[PDB]
Amino acid sequence: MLTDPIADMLTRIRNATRVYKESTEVPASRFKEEILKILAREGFIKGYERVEVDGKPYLRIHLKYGPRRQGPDPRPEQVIKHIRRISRPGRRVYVGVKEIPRVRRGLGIAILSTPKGVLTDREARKLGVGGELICEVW
Amino acid sequence: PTINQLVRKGREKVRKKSKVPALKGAPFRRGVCTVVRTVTPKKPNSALRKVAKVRLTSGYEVTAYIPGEGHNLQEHSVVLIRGGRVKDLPGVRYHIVRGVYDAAGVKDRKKSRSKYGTKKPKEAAKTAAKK
RNA sequence: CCGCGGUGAAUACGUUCCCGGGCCUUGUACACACCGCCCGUCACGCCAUGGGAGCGGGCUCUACCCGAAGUCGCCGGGAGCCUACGGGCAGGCGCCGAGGGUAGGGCCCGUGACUGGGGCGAAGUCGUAACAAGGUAGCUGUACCGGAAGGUGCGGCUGGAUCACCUC
RNA sequence: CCAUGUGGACCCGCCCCUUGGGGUGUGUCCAAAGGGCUUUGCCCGCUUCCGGAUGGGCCCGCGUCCCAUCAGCUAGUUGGUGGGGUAAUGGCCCACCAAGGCGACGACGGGUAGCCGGUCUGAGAGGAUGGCCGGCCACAGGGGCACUGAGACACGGGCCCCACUCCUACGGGAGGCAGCAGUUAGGAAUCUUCCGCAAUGGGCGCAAGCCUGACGGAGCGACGCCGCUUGGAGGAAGAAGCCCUUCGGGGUGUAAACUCCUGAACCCGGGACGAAACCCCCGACGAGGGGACUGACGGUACCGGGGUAAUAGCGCCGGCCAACUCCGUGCCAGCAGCCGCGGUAAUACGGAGGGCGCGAGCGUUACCCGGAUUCACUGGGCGUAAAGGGCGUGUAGGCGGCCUGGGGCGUCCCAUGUGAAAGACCACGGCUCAACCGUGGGGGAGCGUGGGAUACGCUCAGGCUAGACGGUGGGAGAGGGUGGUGGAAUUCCCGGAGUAGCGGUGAAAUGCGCAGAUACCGGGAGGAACGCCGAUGGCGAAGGCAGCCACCUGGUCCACCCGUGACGCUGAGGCGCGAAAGCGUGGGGAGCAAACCGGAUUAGAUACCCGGGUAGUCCACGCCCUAAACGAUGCGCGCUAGGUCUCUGGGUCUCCUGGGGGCCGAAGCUAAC
Ligand SMILES: [Mg+2]
Ligand SMILES: [Mg+2]
Ligand SMILES: [Mg+2]
Ligand SMILES: [Mg+2]
Ligand SMILES: [Mg+2]
Ligand SMILES: [Mg+2]
Ligand SMILES: [Mg+2]
Ligand SMILES: [Mg+2]
Ligand SMILES: [Mg+2]
Ligand SMILES: [Mg+2]
Ligand SMILES: [Mg+2]
Ligand SMILES: [Mg+2]
Ligand SMILES: [Mg+2]
Ligand SMILES: [Mg+2]
Ligand SMILES: [Mg+2]
Ligand SMILES: [Mg+2]
Ligand SMILES: [Mg+2]
Ligand SMILES: [Mg+2]
Ligand SMILES: [Mg+2]
Ligand SMILES: [Mg+2]
Ligand SMILES: [Mg+2]
Ligand SMILES: [Mg+2]
Ligand SMILES: [Mg+2]
Ligand SMILES: [Mg+2]
Ligand SMILES: [Mg+2]
Ligand SMILES: [Mg+2]
Ligand SMILES: [Mg+2]
Ligand SMILES: [Mg+2]
Ligand SMILES: [Mg+2]
Repeated sequence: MLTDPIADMLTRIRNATRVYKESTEVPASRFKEEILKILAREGFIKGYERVEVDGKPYLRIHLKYGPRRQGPDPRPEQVIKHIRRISRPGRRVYVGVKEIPRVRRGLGIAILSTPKGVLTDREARKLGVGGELICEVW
Repeated sequence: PTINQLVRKGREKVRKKSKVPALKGAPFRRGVCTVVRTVTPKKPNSALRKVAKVRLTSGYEVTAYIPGEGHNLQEHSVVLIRGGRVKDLPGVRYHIVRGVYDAAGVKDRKKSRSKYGTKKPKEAAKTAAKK
């Protein structure tokens, strides 16, 4: 039994990418599905599409990387070099609007969860709201 | 530790331990010398080093090193203790200031002075600049 | 001593042991490096501390009696003052009350005969426990005997070496 | 005291409100003083009542250190009714009734501490602190108490007790500086027994004005901060001196000398802002206008003239930390923040020269923050470095899968009230600058009220099955407990047979043997463990668990998808389990074996070796609870290459899928291993 539904996903994407898999599956759910909507509009992952496996819903996240490199260790740079969880369970981290994070000096987002859908540091600030700081990706 | 641990039974702040048992803070002490012996050094170094017990105003009978090339302290002299430990003398952790009370500054010294209480010289003994 | 030459042997299975050395490997708590280290002991000194018969001082709870000031409550009467007699004042008694005394229990401040071991500090003492299979593998909980070191018992551990016991 | 009553107070009936708010009815109760002048006028005052103003009481949410080696506190204590008391609620006080109230979301106790605006530090988060100024509290010799009053339970008021010094014909009285100033004690340490009432302010008065160490100021202290000076230009390939110099010269150094220019101190003359009204006059006693007195600081600041070159020190110069030679000294004398430096070449001791730093100051000591991501929220850890609780069960608590809908507590947003002043930031301005001060401006977390959102968390309802649990059927196992049987071996006893030695050791000896041992055969008693299988294996939460058999019992894995429907993971405290040893009662006691008895080795052996031997090892019940109780690595869950060997279930079965044990290894990790 999972303890933190999201964190699970984030990680499942994290390791997934470290071994360069083409895409990984993760338990479906509105939220996660809305959380991946961002990683997708933002370029960290080609995309996700509702899929079934054994009979239970899952989400196929098609990871995105870069080009192969020159010299030793030719593996492709990472698109999601880092993807942490901020607001863990039993640690709820909600930030005001003036408390929203800047994240990797604009090189990365920070998915918030404001009472106005799931937005990113940008949007959320643009709309003028704050809320549970779900994660930080770069 | 879990943050819900840090919550119940938080973090213990770091208490300090004064390496200078000179009551009520106080920067200097007034004590009455008692025995002015000559303790030896320690592991690496060697010689004879002037030192002297001091019945402190606060009530403590603490040892004190006697700086300088030579001094005039005896068995009843009143003295001022500063503070600072010597590393070749276990037990003492305080210094004796000079040119203060029965404690007189060493003669002829010429650089230290402020340290080693010792009114500089007169140099040819004229105004602030002649010689 | 340096050198010359004349005559001219014996023996060597074999590397285990003795002295010196080369390579490889393992252990190491050693690295002016085993003509090493470290632990413990007895002796001289210094700093602090635990216990601690007994005493002194202040503070608190408890039981019972003693209880100032003062406010509240009762009286305030042919014997006190005032009274248009409605009543007021003095005074009296009482509950409460500072504090005090009696016996007992705990708290800390302080003095202290008697006692324990501690840490450190020059040069010394005796043993050799540990460190390399450290010459009885080591450690460990426990029990016992020993001034102490440590010795042996019982079970565990490897944080044990050595092609007995076979991960590097 | 009576009268009076716009009115107001109370009871009581009623209305509008809604806990003693407002309005009303008949009844009852309650006022008061005068003084003064330019006296038919007005000033002051006075009484009652409603309102404003200000100030304050009370109450509540929230926030406020350390120690659980402080864990239980509480009897007026928790509530209730009646009553007392107060301006008002109330255990605030008393009487009765009930028995409760507070506590691990730390009560009770000990220790420490006035709290805040702010200050210091810090990148921030945070830490440390709360002296000056401002707001709040509390105290005034210790303790208690009330009187008077709007207000006090009254610092320079009062009463009693205590201590204390003081007067006393001893019968009894008097005081309190934690007010300014001073004294003494303490101490490393903290000032003038000043001037002024001119100003701002407070008190009383129609006013004149009185009072006021509040305050405005001056003095002392480099205690801190800020500005100022000791001079400015010139002045030789370069004085003297002192230093160094494999001795030619380098250095102090343009530094001085010397020249010229300026001219703090000091002298002369002038000297003020801070001061305008209260009073008096006109006016109307308004508004307004006119008049006049009014300084502590001061003869000070400041301006004008003249005017002399006219205080410097202190720390360091091995590395951190910027600054190097020589002479002395010789593990001495001495340095030292850490590391250390000195035992006859010291850049680390002392002096000299030189140099760096800072400059009326510089060093030092103490303490706070920093560095210290060394208590880590931001920002750490636990295989071997300090760190996983011996294991489990489970309480409080923390945490919680999937879908939809209500709430919308959290959470976010907008408005608004609050967030005084000083300080802080910013702009502007004043004192010749600054320090310091004035004006304006900005922001603020939090908290209150109103409105809004609803993703995520909380709550509620409805629904699902991907967690979990159950069911069906199957498997392995030294899992445990109870009872019972089995063989080997050992020692002891009996019989037979049989001798002279056996045993033991590096060698030996003690020890056992002719009451005939050992060695061999047969039979008997007893205790303990249980070969080979057996393993590089298994099972158990750990400890731990192996002859076989039966029985009672735990857990667990798989196949089926059948049932419930999130029912879950963790787990402070509690409770239970927990090798060996040890302890208690009782039994048993073959072998072994602490202590102990001898033997031998040794320089000596209370030791390694040897021969005996007690507790003990054994079982029963009770106790102990520790451990290298080790994988030295908490539990659960999800995710991330493989290969190889192995145990156990399913399988289209030497291939794939589940559970468990080892090996080697991707990525990754690690200080390395
Ligand atoms: Mg002192
Ligand atoms: Mg001098
Ligand atoms: Mg001079
Ligand atoms: Mg040894
Ligand atoms: Mg083996
Ligand atoms: Mg009525
Ligand atoms: Mg009411
Ligand atoms: Mg910091
Ligand atoms: Mg007074
Ligand atoms: Mg006035
Ligand atoms: Mg007046
Ligand atoms: Mg200041
Ligand atoms: Mg001139
Ligand atoms: Mg810190
Ligand atoms: Mg650490
Ligand atoms: Mg949920
Ligand atoms: Mg809400
Ligand atoms: Mg303010
Ligand atoms: Mg439900
Ligand atoms: Mg079974
Ligand atoms: Mg559990
Ligand atoms: Mg036992
Ligand atoms: Mg027993
Ligand atoms: Mg026997
Ligand atoms: Mg460790
Ligand atoms: Mg099958
Ligand atoms: Mg496996
Ligand atoms: Mg490996
Ligand atoms: Mg690798």
